[PDB]
Amino acid sequence: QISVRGLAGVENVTELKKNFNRHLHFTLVKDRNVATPRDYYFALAHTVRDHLVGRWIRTQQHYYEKDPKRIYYLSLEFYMGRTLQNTMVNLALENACDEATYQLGLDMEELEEIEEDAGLGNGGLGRLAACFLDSMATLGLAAYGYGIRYEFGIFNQKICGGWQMEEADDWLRYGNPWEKARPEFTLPVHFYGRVEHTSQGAKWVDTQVVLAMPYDTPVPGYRNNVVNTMRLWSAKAPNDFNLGYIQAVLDRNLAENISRVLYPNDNFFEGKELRLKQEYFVVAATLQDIIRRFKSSTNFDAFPDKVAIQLNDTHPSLAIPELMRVLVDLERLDWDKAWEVTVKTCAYTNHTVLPEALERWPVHLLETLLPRHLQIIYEINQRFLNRVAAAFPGDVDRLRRMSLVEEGAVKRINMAHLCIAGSHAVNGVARIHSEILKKTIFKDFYELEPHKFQNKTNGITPRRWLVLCNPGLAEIIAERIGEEYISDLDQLRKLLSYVDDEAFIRDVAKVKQENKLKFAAYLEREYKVHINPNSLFDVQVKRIHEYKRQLLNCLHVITLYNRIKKEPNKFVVPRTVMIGGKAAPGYHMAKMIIKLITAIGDVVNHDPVVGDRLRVIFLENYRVSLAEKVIPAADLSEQISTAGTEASGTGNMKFMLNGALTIGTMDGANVEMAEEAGEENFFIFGMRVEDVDRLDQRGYNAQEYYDRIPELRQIIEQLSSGFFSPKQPDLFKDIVNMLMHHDRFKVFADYEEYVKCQERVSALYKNPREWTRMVIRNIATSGKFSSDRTIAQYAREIWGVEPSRQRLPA
Amino acid sequence: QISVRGLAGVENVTELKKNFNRHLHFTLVKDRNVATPRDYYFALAHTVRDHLVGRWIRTQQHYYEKDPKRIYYLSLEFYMGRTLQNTMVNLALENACDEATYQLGLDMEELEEIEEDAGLGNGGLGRLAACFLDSMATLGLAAYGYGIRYEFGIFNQKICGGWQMEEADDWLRYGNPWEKARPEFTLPVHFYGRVEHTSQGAKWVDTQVVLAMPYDTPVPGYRNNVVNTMRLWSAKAPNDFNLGYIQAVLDRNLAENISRVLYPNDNFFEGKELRLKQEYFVVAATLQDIIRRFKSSTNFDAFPDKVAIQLNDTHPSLAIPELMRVLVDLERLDWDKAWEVTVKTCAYTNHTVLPEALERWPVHLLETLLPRHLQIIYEINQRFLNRVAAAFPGDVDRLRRMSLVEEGAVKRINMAHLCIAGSHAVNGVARIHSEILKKTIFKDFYELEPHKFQNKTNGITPRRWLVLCNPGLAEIIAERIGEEYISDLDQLRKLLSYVDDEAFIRDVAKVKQENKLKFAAYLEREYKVHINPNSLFDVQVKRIHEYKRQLLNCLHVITLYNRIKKEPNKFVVPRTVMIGGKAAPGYHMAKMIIKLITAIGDVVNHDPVVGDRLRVIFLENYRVSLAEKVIPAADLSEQISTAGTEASGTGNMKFMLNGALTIGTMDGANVEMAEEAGEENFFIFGMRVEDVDRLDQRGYNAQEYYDRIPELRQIIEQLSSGFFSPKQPDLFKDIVNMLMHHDRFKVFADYEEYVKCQERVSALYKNPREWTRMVIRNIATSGKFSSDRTIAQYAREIWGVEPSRQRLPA
Ligand SMILES: COc1cc(Cl)c(O)c([C@@H]2O[C@H](CO)[C@@H](O)[C@H](O)[C@H]2O)c1
Ligand SMILES: COc1cc(Cl)c(O)c([C@@H]2O[C@H](CO)[C@@H](O)[C@H](O)[C@H]2O)c1
Repeated sequence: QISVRGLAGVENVTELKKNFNRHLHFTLVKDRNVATPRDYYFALAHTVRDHLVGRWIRTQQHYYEKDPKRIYYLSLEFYMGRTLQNTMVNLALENACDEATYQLGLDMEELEEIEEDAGLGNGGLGRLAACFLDSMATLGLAAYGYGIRYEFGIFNQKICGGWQMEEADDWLRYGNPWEKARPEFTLPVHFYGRVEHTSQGAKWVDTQVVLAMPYDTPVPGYRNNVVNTMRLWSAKAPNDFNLGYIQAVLDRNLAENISRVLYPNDNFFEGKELRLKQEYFVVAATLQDIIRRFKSSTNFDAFPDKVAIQLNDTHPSLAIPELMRVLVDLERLDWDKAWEVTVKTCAYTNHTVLPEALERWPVHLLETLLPRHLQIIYEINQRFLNRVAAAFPGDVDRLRRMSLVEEGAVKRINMAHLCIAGSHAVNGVARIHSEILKKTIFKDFYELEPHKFQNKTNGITPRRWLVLCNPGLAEIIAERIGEEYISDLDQLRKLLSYVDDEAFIRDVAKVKQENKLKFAAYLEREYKVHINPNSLFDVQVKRIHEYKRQLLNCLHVITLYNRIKKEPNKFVVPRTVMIGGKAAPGYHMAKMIIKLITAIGDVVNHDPVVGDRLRVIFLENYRVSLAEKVIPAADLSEQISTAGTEASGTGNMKFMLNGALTIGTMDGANVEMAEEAGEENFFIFGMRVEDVDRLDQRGYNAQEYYDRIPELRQIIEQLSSGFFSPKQPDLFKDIVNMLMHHDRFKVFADYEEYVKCQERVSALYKNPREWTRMVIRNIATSGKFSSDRTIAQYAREIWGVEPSRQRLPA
Repeated sequence: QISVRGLAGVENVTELKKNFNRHLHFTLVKDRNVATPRDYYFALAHTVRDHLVGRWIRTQQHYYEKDPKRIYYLSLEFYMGRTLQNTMVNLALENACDEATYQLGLDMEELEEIEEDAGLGNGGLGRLAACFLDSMATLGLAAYGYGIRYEFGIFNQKICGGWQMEEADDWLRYGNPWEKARPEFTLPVHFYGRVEHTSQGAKWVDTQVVLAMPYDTPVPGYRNNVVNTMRLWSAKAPNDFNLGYIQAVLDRNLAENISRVLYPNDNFFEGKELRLKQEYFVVAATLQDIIRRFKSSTNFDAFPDKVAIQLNDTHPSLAIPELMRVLVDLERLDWDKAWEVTVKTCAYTNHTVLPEALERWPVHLLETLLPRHLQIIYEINQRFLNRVAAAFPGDVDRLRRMSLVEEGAVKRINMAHLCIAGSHAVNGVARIHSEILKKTIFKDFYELEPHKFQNKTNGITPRRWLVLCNPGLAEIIAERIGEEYISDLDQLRKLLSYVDDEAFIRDVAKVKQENKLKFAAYLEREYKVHINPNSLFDVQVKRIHEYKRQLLNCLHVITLYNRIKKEPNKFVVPRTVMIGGKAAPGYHMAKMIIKLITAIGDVVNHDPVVGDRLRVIFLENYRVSLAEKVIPAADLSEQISTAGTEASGTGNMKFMLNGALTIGTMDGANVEMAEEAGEENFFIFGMRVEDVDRLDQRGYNAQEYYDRIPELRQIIEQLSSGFFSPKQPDLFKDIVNMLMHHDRFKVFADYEEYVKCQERVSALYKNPREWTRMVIRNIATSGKFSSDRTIAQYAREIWGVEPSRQRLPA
């Protein structure tokens, strides 16, 4: 049908059809008479998977023969979403499969909806790892993603009575056609035990052993015939485990629990033993695999020349003392040489400045679980602090501030400090964030080793986040400027010469309208909710968090409702306000915010006076596959975190690429987005980081705002009195109390500017031609935010490898 | 190479080779450079599996269109062993695959050894179910095996310091290429809860739900293109299960533990709740599946015409009250009609008379776990006892004897009584056993309903137990009488006309010698043990049990050793005494017997005076795949249970078919074996059932035998004094005490006759020509013991269906 989806040649379509029928028969053991849509999905998935394997085998053979420097991306999260369409896109198979399935009497889009998301992440950090894998393969890097194969990913969110309910994400129930179990490459991982000191060094003995079994998933590059590997470890008990008889077999579950479930916290540290085990499990198995592959090419001098390890936040920070452990205890290298190798090998990416999100592990936990690692950490600390003392003599407070060991009621290890000490590069994820790191939490470290600190602004892959989810837009762009932009997103700048092109303006607006119609139909079919497709689609989708200020959005929504009720017969630009995202199960305030949103909808959506001028919808079970649907349909992107709190954001970039305008604070990547597009083409409001600091020094008093803004007072009175909860008048008392007395994120402080900025949004939307021209100016300048750019910077500035756009032979 | 292994045509070999290479590439994602022997096994398994699927789909389509009466074989055990060679045999693919693999530069026998046993059984009962599935498919019956997919089958036995050690049988670690998961046919199973009585009947409410997920394994008939199904259920927690968050996900293990592990007890009842859950789980899921298939053909009058349910012992006895529950509570049939349907549908096979092996479930367990089933059982009992009272008025003791409810300190349900009451047929597994049932434990029931009681003598499949494991013998037989005997074993009678044929005599003896050489080489390669291949191979392989009297064998072994030590320079027929089998982990005496056997070997095998005239070897990890190796190599089969204790035995039949002579008591199927071959061609010794009864009435005094037999006294003194355990002189005190004071199985009573009979064995072995002629007379009369005969009898006399040897179109 459309150009960017590739060729549907007679030869290919015929071959795809027969292999589909072969898989249906031999693989699924079904015939067309008993086959269900799910069977048809799996037949297609297996058929598409077949096209990967040849390229997969020859890619890994190529790396063996050429022996390039290998990049190991260590992450506790890989938020992959669905794989079928992505594989078709990257292999140029989409139109051929569409044709083949059509001729078999099947609708491919219907089959695509059957695939479960691989929801092995919480939000931005997990999704970044996924975009990164895509970009590294597209840039021809010898890269491996290493993580955990969670049996249960991020929970499925149900909304019941307006409340979030969690259910297990049993994503493997029907099987995963993409993965290949590699039980032959199973590795032992050690826990507990004790340290013995011998004549010939330290020994870690009397340990409990858990097996790490790898599962490999192919990661195709965009039409370059490169297929890299994501290797995810699964925990297995050894066969002599606890070996009355029956209970001993049943107790195998204890060991295998390590890989059972993803901790469902976004940007929040939960110091539980099981989480620590997960973190060591991935690190220990990965490092053995790395060293094995390195030896199969004695001389560890060349280790950093052949290996780079990227730590996705501090979650895999134990890689540092584990590498030291292996090099010192097992390979018998002296400390100094081992340390040199470790530092040159490891690099660390920080994703947050929120105190509650930073990993600080109780010493007593590490003492029991990983006794040798604690000793190594202590030794690292001593030697590091000796360097600090030499550089800043007599500065005793600096010594306590920089220590990896934090003193107090419970002694803790600051994992970020460990990461900085043991890495040759430390980066933030957006320019403002990286600057904040150097000025605040890592200031001391920056002063000691300024060369270590870098910025690498985040990005998103234009394959998934444009071509896949928005083929209509990708096509109208390709009609003008060709297909090259898909792997060179900077080329979208060429679209600036079309900002006054009446044909292009109409087409851009047409694509949006179609996307909005498709999504409006999705909502009625799957959730029985009615929306006006001509309204402004005002969307905030992201994890529920106080810092992300879904509450500020709520206040605006209520303001709009109150203004309508005050002047019913006055014209207002119609809006559909969509808010979605999951709350961590233990995060009470976030769960309350979800209830507030649904409660507002319950009043707003049923008020006859409002009509269809205002609708408030909570988007249930927000996840990668839902993002791919809602983002192309959005007109307005809400990126309204308190300045200085959102390290980057990546959802913001997805909306920009897909033709939404952005209302946002100057926070994270928003700053660079506005810079690229021009501030005139962005809806910027609110305090800057400097203004937040000024308010903190003075003392934030929320009552002041309540006293001076009558519209804000009305809302708070409504919340308190039970306007949005008539049967439970005090339901939102916790929310009001927080807003009035202990709001860390200054919701009230940005309220006035937010509401005024929103008025300017509605004004522009009244002029469809000028709205669309601003949209074009956004899409045209979104190039910087391709993860291809991000990965190229990591490659050149951290990993010391050169990206390659060259095809491998097919 | 050999005729019975089928044709290796150019067309087939070429196609097999390319499909092997296809699977290696696409399925395993390997090339020849990195592939291991295990990879080669899986490529072959997948290639052979491909040949099943077409036949599998069309068989099940055939049953849908023809709608025959369906046979449901319910068992908690299916002791399947390896599947690859069996599939090749039944599909006539063996020579073709042998050729194809040879041309690829691979040895197929080497690849065959890589497959894990499906060890989902303990011994004879589990292996009978497996032989039965093979025969039902070969006889064209619409049969389904239903069981549990245990994650861990029978434990792997290691011998350490002469002691049995258990390790988990992680048979699914590398995957199972034979099974097809069918998550779409998942069914709910209910536990706990309570019974509510409404206006419209009883309701079982507030239950805990466990999901039953089926896995289907194909069961090919012998060259008839029939492929039946073994459906095994796996336990899955529902997604809202226990839905802090993390613990709730981790607690899913509780529900999934149902299908985790096989209870490793042979012929012994362990009344644990988890076992009861397993028994209900299989029954509940199976019955829903049965009824669903029956409806998809309202009128349950025709249910028994379209459905037969065979209960493999009392393990699935809950099928009876479960069927009643469904028919009465859910389908709203009146009691009497539902009962009529149930009785006509169900039939029960008993496999034991040992009191400790009979299932008697505490009422309090059933009360909590299955409250509605207990009520139904009580109602069944009341109505049954009313019939007894009417038939035998005033016989109050009969009423208490026949009750399904046993009174005492703990009230129990006698599951055998439940089975008899609710089945139209009750059978034992050998003529003597079935007679014992009518005369002893089920006497009262036989008097009330004589028509119910039948015999069905056990059998073994001649495919696995001759063609597969002994191709050399199958071939020399086929050379004389053709190939028809493989599915018509009675044809082996034709071999009686070859008993004086000098060529045949030489060939029979040659095949045995080759089998013995192959097994002697297996022992050195895998276990580093040295044996004399010219010695008499004296073997007892079966589960370790007091009733099977491995101890009597031990006494004979020590007798031989003592006699050699007394007269060293006297000639004795050299023997290799092989004993193997697993002890249930909680069975102390059985574990002690294993230690005794190894202890005897430790002395005997290292005494220079003995030389290679006597060797005692404990065969480690006895299992189906090992049986296939040792049985063809045996000269003498030890079948020496106390008369009246071994219901049938099936190992006995395997040895007979494979050219071993039998030393045995007149117990179980031994009686019919001796009857078929002629008592002159069997080594029968010891008490008959009647002699055991006489000794019981008089009182068994072991001291009497000790006092009157000096050779026996010497052995007991040796055991007591620490001759076989110098470092722990009192090690075998428990064994001696049992033998002397509380031996339920009268080991001493059969000692003299056993030793004398063994002398006659050695005498015959000295004359190789007459040994072999007796062997021929055994093989020639083994026809009755084909499971094809057994299944044909079940079909005609119980299930009311006619067997068919007709091919389905290929
Ligand atoms: C430990 O710090 C974390 C943890 C998690 Cl799970 C996470 O999603 C992020 C997010 O990581 C994303 C990727 O860098 C950023 O865009 C967001 O600003 C940031 O909040 C940061
Ligand atoms: C509950 O009674 C049982 C239980 C188990 Cl696990 C078993 O293997 C047997 C054996 O079942 C075999 C098959 O009928 C017979 O040949 C043997 O004589 C018998 O001991 C009987």
